[PDB]
Amino acid sequence: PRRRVAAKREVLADPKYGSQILAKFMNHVMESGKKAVAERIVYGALDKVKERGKADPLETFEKALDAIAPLVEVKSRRVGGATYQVPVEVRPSRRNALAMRWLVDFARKRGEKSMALRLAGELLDAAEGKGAAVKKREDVHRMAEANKAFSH
Amino acid sequence: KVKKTVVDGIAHIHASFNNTIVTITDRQGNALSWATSGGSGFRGSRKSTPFAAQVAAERAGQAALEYGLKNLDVNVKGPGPGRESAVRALNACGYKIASITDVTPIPHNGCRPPKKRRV
Amino acid sequence: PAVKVKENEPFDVALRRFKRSCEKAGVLAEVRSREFYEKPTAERKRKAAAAVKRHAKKVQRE
RNA sequence: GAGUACGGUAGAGGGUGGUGGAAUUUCCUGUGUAGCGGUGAAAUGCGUAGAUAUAGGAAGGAACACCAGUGGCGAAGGCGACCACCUGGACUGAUACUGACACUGAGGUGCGAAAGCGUGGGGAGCAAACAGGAUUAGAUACCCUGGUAGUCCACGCCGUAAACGAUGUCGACUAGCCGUUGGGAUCGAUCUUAGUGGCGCAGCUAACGCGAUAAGUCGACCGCCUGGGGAGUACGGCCGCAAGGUUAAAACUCAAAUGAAUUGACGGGGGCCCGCACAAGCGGUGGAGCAUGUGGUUUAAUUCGAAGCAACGCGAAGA
Ligand SMILES: [Mg+2]
Ligand SMILES: [Mg+2]
Ligand SMILES: [Mg+2]
Ligand SMILES: [Mg+2]
Ligand SMILES: [Mg+2]
Ligand SMILES: [Mg+2]
Ligand SMILES: [Mg+2]
Ligand SMILES: [Mg+2]
Ligand SMILES: [Mg+2]
Ligand SMILES: [Mg+2]
Ligand SMILES: [Mg+2]
Ligand SMILES: [Mg+2]
Ligand SMILES: [Mg+2]
Ligand SMILES: [Mg+2]
Ligand SMILES: [Mg+2]
Ligand SMILES: [Mg+2]
Ligand SMILES: [Mg+2]
Ligand SMILES: [Mg+2]
Ligand SMILES: [Mg+2]
Ligand SMILES: [Mg+2]
Ligand SMILES: [Mg+2]
Ligand SMILES: [Mg+2]
Ligand SMILES: [Mg+2]
Ligand SMILES: [Mg+2]
Ligand SMILES: [Mg+2]
Repeated sequence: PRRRVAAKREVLADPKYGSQILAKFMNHVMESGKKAVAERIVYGALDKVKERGKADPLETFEKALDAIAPLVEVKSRRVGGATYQVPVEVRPSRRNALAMRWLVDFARKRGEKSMALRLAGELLDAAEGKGAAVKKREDVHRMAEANKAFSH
Repeated sequence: KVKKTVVDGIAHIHASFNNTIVTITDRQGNALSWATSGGSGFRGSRKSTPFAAQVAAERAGQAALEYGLKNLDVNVKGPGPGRESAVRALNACGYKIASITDVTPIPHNGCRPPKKRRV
Repeated sequence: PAVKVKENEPFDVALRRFKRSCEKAGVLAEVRSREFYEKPTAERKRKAAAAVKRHAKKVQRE
């Protein structure tokens, strides 16, 4: 917006865990206002993570997002006759949004019985990085060096 | 298969509007190796950026390190971008800078330049 | 267009010294002026425009 | 008024020879390798037959950065490396001298950018024509890679340009302010001259604007104009080797053509600002089945109307 007066609302309504990132992930996985459905699906996924993963699931969650967040992002700018791309450092707030969106959209595309164990599967895969979300993250990362020439 | 040693050579930059060419020779002006932004995989629009100039300069310096060359006298010629990129990039290979010179040929009156471009 | 190195200062002060020397030499202007032939009519036109701009600046100084 | 004699300044004023440095190109040689060049992106082209970069050498041609300036000189066109020789004019100071010897000028006489023409030379860069590669619906162009005449010199011709200050030459008067070139005089200041610029009062002008470098107030002489096209064309004459130049009509046709300024609109002109306009996101249409409207076809009728956004689940909130 040209005016830049649009402030942001603050949401923090963690039911039991009392965290922050969890609720934003809730909103990301919430579809068509099905908040309770998102509750039960993500909590079943986290239960599977907790039974599979020895440690608590929240630090595993944040470590998984640590391996999906892209450090730099490429963005096309047209020089006026040619279609270029420019690498830029990602906004610190934007990193979490990209992390959450990528993780959800990649957990959606597994194809197994439900997306609770899909979310668990990519949560453990992203915990060190053998998933597909990390594949897209590293591809986008390497595009920056592929286009480091312009940068400025 | 022969090998020869040399110390305190000269590195040369040809920085035109489309390209930059970095070469290494001895004090007698005999080439040892050379690097060009074209051969590094840049091909035109990317060929002009100072980053490619830095890459070519550091590649040439690394190739020069085999013969030693503890000292380097550097000439730069041409108005292209990267006129200063190579100067900084050469130290990345660990070279002693002894003299930086600009040898751009300035015609006094000379021949006449080509016709103006109508764009 | 040429500067010496001496007394182990960091390799940035000498860089700015070289940049300043090059821009005092005006090498870029002259090398740009030789890219294409400028017919004399355009040369006198440019000089007249520069003259009128300079005189307008000097008059507007008061 | 005009001119002569005598000292001193400034200047790319003209002509003839000689000499400089830089840079380009070509050729030869040395190490060294796989790319160079070019573009909006490419390609043509050049490449281990060793390029570009780089080092050394050789030949040849042309233009004279920095000084450089609203700067200077010349009747105009025009004239920038340095040196010598030949030469024209202007500016400045005092005295003497000639004593109207002046101004303009139809005819005529010359000088006159660039391109072009003839004979003989030369030829590096550039570059009409031309060849190829792109772009494009086409591209006999713009762009890229090459490239001949020409651009350079000597002699001769050609007589043209937005050859412009779009303002003929000569002379005398009319408020002022700020620069500047190159000379004097007075005590950095002042005064005065010949140029060269920017504002501006009266005055002039259709307006723009000019305004001591008038487009103001007046004199002397000359050149030119009489609606737009046809047409600066035809015919004749005179010039030119040719290209062509100069002088210069008519029939016919139209009711306009034109200058300056004003309001708006527009622009692949400029500057600020706004809007789910982009950007950042979420969910869709376009694919399938069905509902509903419209176009078209058929029919006896498919009853009328609505037609870019601003018609098409619209008049119709019920065939
Ligand atoms: Mg070119
Ligand atoms: Mg060579
Ligand atoms: Mg007369
Ligand atoms: Mg006459
Ligand atoms: Mg005459
Ligand atoms: Mg000529
Ligand atoms: Mg000839
Ligand atoms: Mg000839
Ligand atoms: Mg061409
Ligand atoms: Mg001919
Ligand atoms: Mg005429
Ligand atoms: Mg003229
Ligand atoms: Mg006239
Ligand atoms: Mg007068
Ligand atoms: Mg005025
Ligand atoms: Mg009048
Ligand atoms: Mg008539
Ligand atoms: Mg005629
Ligand atoms: Mg005739
Ligand atoms: Mg407008
Ligand atoms: Mg959008
Ligand atoms: Mg459909
Ligand atoms: Mg359909
Ligand atoms: Mg109907
Ligand atoms: Mg509706």
